[PDB]
Amino acid sequence: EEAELELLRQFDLAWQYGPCTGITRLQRWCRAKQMGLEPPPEVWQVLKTHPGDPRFQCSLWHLYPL
Amino acid sequence: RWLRPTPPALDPQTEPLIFQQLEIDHYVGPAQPVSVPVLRAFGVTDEGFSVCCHIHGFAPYFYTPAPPGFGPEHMGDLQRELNLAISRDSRGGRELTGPAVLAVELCSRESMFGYHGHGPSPFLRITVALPRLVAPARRLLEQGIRVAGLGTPSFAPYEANVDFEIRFMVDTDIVGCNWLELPAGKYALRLKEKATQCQLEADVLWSDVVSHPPEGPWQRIAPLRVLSFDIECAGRKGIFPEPERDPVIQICSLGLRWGEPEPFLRLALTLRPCAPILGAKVQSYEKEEDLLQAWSTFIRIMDPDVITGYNIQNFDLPYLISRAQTLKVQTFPFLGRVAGLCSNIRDSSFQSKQTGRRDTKVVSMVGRVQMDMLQVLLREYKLRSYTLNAVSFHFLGEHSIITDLQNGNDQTRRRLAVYCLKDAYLPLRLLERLMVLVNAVEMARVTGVPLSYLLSRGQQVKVVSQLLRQAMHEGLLMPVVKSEGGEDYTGATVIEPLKGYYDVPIATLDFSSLYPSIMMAHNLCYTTLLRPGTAQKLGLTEDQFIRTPTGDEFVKTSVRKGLLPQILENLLSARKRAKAELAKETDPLRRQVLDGRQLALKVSANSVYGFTGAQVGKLPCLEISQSVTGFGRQMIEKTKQLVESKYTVENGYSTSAKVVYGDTDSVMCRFGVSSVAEAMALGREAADWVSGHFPSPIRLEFEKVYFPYLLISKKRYAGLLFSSRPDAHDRMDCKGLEAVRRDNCPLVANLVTASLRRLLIDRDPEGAVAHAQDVISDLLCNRIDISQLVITKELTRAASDYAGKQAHVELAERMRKRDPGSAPSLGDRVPYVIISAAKGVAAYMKSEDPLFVLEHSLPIDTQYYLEQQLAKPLLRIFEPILGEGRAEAVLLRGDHTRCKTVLGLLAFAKRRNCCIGCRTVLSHQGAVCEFCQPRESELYQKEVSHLNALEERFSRLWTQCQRCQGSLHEDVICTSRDCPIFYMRKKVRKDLEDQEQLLRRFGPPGPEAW
DNA sequence: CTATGACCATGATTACGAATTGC
DNA sequence: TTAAGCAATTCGTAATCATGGTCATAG
Ligand SMILES: Cc1cn([C@H]2C[C@H](O)[C@@H](COP(=O)(O)OP(=O)(O)OP(=O)(O)O)O2)c(=O)[nH]c1=O
Ligand code: SF4
Ligand SMILES: [Zn+2]
Repeated sequence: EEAELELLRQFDLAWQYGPCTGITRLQRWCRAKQMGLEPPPEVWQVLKTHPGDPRFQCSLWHLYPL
Repeated sequence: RWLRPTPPALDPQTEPLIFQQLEIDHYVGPAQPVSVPVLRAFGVTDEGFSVCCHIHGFAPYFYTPAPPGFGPEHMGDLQRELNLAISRDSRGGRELTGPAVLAVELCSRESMFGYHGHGPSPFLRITVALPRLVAPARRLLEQGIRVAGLGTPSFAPYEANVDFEIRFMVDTDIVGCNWLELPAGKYALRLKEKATQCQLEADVLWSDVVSHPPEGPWQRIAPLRVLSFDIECAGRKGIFPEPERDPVIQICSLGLRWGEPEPFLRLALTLRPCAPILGAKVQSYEKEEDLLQAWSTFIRIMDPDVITGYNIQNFDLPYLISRAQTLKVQTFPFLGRVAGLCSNIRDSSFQSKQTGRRDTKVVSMVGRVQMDMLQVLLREYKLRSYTLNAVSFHFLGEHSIITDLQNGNDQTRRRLAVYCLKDAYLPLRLLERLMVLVNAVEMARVTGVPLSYLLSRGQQVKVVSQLLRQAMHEGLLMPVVKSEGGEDYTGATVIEPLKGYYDVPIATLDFSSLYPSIMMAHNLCYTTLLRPGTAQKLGLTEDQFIRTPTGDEFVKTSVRKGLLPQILENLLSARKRAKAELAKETDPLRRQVLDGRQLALKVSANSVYGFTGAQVGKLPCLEISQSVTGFGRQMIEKTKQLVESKYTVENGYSTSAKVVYGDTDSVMCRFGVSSVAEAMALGREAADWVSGHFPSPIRLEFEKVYFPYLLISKKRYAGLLFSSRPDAHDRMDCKGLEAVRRDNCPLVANLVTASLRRLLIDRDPEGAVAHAQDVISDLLCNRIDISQLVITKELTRAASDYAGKQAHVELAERMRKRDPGSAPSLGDRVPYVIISAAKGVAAYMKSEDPLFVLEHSLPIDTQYYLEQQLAKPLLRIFEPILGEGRAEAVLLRGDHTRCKTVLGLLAFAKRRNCCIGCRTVLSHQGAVCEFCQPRESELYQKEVSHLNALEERFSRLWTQCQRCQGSLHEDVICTSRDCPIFYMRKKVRKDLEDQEQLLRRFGPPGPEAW
């Protein structure tokens, strides 16, 4: 923790995985894996050792009335 | 980056200098030629080199009458006035003045105020060494000691104490933004070892210069250099940025030469490594010290003339200065032209009854000129919101996210830089499109004040300047009268209306430039005001003086010519030339900006008259003001008597006309015919007929024909506008009504405009009733956007708003938990909406910020908006066409439509289902009721045509943001509170969320797993 | 157990300041 | 040391004044 919260914030702004501020984080991870762009096997291995926490399993701007 | 061209081959003993000045400056100096105040003048050549000019040998002075004794006509006492008193008790009278070369001079002059005769009198001219010694001398010659050998017994008053640079410019006939010439052999370039940073540095004596009056070929403008910039900072969540914790991360700059239709420089300086942008240079640094140093070096090397931006004074420059002070970078705050001078932040305030009161900071830059476009908008224009988005929509047509666009990758930083460059580009487009700078240069040339005074001062320095420039040509001196305080006088008359609705044409006749032509054609001035005794015992009344309705006597023009007639005549010709230029444009926005130019010149001419009556001012003469408004009242009642008396049934005409209205310059006479051609013909005959009963330039003129007409009260009416006949109609006129004020809701102003449209153009009251019914019904059914509900009010001086409790003051002074560092200040506008509660004693307890009621979802008081905002303007407008059954008709229109209203503990819901047909709560989830079960195909048919229309509204809105943003492949981030698009795109998601779930009460129309 | 006016409570009228626009 | 004028209409809040519903106790 506090290092796992920057890896996800770095996965969320890389443009080669998609334009993602409307959906979940694991849905975008599996969308890129289907098309197989290059999802890395570390943004998966922190979404498995946690429960349904809203500060891991949510996009950066999931507040913010946009 | 790009440098100025190289000054090749100037030789001073053969060649002159011809350059155009921008700024002047005062400077107390050593290195005297073998006075101490020497003058600086900065400017540009006809090619583009930068020229500093040092001017020597000038010292301030004033005048004082020589008292009638044996002293000031005897040279021993003149030089004894120069000589100091060596006594011990004269330490209060010869120290703070001390040994200064005040000197003694004898001259024959006159005082301005009044008319005593054509004969002058001896005055003493007193020079002083320094400009910062005329204040203690004034404190030592009037209330100080003037016992000096009995030469000047106390007291003799001081006359013509004015400003130093203004006295220089009045002396040598140099005006703002003028062409200046140093002749051959008069100037020395290498006499001044370089202390400033310009290219050519001359060193001239103050009698060598030649001033060219701007006219003919001397009416050009040199190629100046204009810069605009913008900055970005990275803040915390909630917390507004603070110059001791939040770094400056990006600076972006645009630069152009004036006269060329595109820029030539486009630079962006960032603080992490970035990605390239086509059309601009990009440099990157790993520390902020390098970024601030790089910007200071660029601003020294490019060396711009003018610096613009948007809110750069109150946000950008002091943030940069404080941030450079915190990080210990010594070489930043030297931004000016003088090589050894650092810059400093200093507060200032301005207040008037015309613009209100505003408090600004200033930052010192010598040589360079500042034009914040926000202050120009706030001074000239009266708008509803003053945000960059709001004025860019009105004229053209468009913090915590940024901190994670900067802590990310380099394409995010490239997106941030493109956003910042668009921000830094918008005020240039506004400056060149609105004709700001051309009008500022013409104002400085017509009035004679510098170019920095049109952003800091009011309308007094300009009329003082023009009066002094006209006073040197006949030899008069101005006095100092100051009084606190006189009384008011009686203003203008308004004629009593015949209120109602008219449907026969009324023609408008008015006088053009009324008060300046009164002051012109009856020879009224300071310098020809006759005191009550000095007529006596001469008895010549006829054609030597006249008498006014307030009571004064004023000398005819066969003896004197006043000074205010000539200043007014110059201003009137300048406005006439501006209108003659405006009569040949075809573009609409260009036509209104030339209208803005001529409006400014008419405001200047009327502020000449308003100077006289200002008892808190510099020279008031309320006798003149009273004579002006007395002549106004007399002439308008003359107009009304004449118009209603001549064209009558016995005088061969058709119908005796009757005046329905008149307001101090205009007359709205109702003629009787219902043919617009015959009304126009008789109205032109009437205007030209009545004008032949006056001196000149007094003239009455036809202006319009209203058909139909609607008169509600004093200063409240409406009508439809005819300019010609085959030019059928132009537009509506809404004088005073609820559609042009800014104290209300957009909903109410829109309803008033649409009602007058349906009522005056189509003449259908039934569509008007149906329209107002639909507006009220959609109000009560909760389908009206919250853009239409926002009220704005101006937060003025804090003590008047201490005196009585208001709504906007209560919202502003109540801070937020998120941000006690961004809140309304004095002078701005506070927006709010009114929510529903049960505290009926106070409408100042129900007000809330629009963004707070957005994010926290508070309900709206529809009864407040129904009975307090809407109802009474409608009862103003709709009554005069009918009786009081019309009040009952709209309150019954309401009554058929008032019966249709839409609706901690809120979490503990039960969510009772309800029958879609007859609204009966019942156990189970099926949509239909057992009694209303058959009629179900019709109840499914009903409401799927509602889902169908919500689907069509989702798609038109959420793809409009993609075209306003620019991109089709990346996310939208725009929470622009002045866009209707925002929060209208938020509610359709919830309407669709609700209406989709109501149709799943019905089963599915098929399987889905096959 | 029952008249009478004294007592609390709620609504109609006036006054004045603030805001903004027309000449 | 610094500042162009007056006329008029509209709306909100507190204070002033009118009037009825309870009630409390003397008959
Ligand atoms: C607008 C305005 C008018 N007035 C006075 C002076 C004017 O002579 C008188 C008439 O008002 P206006 O009709 O507004 O101005 P005007 O008649 O001088 O010029 P024009 O007809 O070309 O538009 O009202 C002022 O004193 N100060 C002002 O700001
Ligand atoms: S909400 Fe959409 S349409 Fe409105 S300003 Fe923002 S981007 Fe433009
Ligand atoms: Zn039912």
